[PDB]
Amino acid sequence: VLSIVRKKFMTLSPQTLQLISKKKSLAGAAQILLK
Amino acid sequence: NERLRALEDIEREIGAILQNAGTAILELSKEKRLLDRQAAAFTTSVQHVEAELSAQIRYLTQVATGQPHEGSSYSSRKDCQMALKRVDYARLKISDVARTCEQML
Repeated sequence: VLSIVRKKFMTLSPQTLQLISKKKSLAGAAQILLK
Repeated sequence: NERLRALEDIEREIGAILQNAGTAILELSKEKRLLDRQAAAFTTSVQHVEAELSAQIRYLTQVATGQPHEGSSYSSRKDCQMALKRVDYARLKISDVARTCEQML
């Protein structure tokens, strides 16, 4: 799709995704590390 | 003798340092007490394990040219084997003489 666009192109909530994902990945890696 | 125990303790300390680093990272990334001291101790133990490994690798390099310490006292081994064989033959002859004496009496 990018190579085709490289044909005809055009221009057209307190979730805190990164804040929770950091702790999630930290816990996930720490689990395997401790194991 | 002591170098073997030294290497064993170095390996155990490297394992303990890895475990301590993992536990410190877990405690520090869980939520935000002793995480700073734990990370400091883990880094210090890792540095100590690295230094011990480097020192053990930088050993005197006794020979590194051929098979060293050739000859494991094989003469003494053979002498001990012959002494044991002599003792066994003496025991057999003594048992034979004892059987003869028992048959006599």
